[PDB]
Order: sequence, then C-alpha cells, then structure tokens
Amino acid sequence: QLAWFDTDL
Amino acid sequence: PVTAVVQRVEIHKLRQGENLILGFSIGGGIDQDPSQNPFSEDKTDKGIYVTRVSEGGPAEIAGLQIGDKIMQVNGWDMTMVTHDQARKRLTKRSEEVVRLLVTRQSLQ
Repeated sequence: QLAWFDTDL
Repeated sequence: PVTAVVQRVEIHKLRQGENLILGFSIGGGIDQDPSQNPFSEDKTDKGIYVTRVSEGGPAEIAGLQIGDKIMQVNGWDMTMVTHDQARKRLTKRSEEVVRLLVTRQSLQ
C-alpha cells in the first residue's frame, strides 16, 4: 500500500 | 551472486541556526514498495537510496552521488530499516559528521 517516496535532509 | 563494492563518504552537516542540513534526499525503507525504486538493480531491494544531492550542499562536496545505496551510517546498519528509522539515523542533532558506507557499484 505504501509507495516508494523520498524525503529531503 | 551479489558482491557490493562499498566506499566511504563523510558529510559535515551545515548548521544554519537551529537548522541542520545534509543536502541530500533518501528514498526506500523496508516499509515501502521496492518495485517503485528508480535506481535499483533488483526491484525487490528495500534499501535506502540517495535520490537527490543539493548543489553547494555538504553531501555534494563530500562526494555522495544520486543513486548511491546507503549501507551504514556511523556504524548503524541501514540495509533493513524503515524509511523513518533511516531518517532518524541521519538526523542526530548531536552529530556534526555523518560517516556513510555506500555502494554505487557491484563486482562483475
């Protein structure tokens, strides 16, 4: 259900 | 059989007041669907991948590259962690230097 995604650091 | 070539990248965080910055983006984690990874070799890989590197940022000057897979961060394994856990490991406010073991190449 939870898709592949990115976050900024 | 898979043999990963690992190398180190030391990033010196940027402290803009109460704003600590590494200058790079991460994707993946065991809790995310791996079929969607835009870099991965094996589409079942749930590892943490570098998706972006900020121009003029600490990660860029340290040598981190888009597509790099993060294997470890300051001794902590990153191969089988959730996206959130991965993030927490890379955002310890008390740490100025984040040492990474990454792989951007396989052997053969």
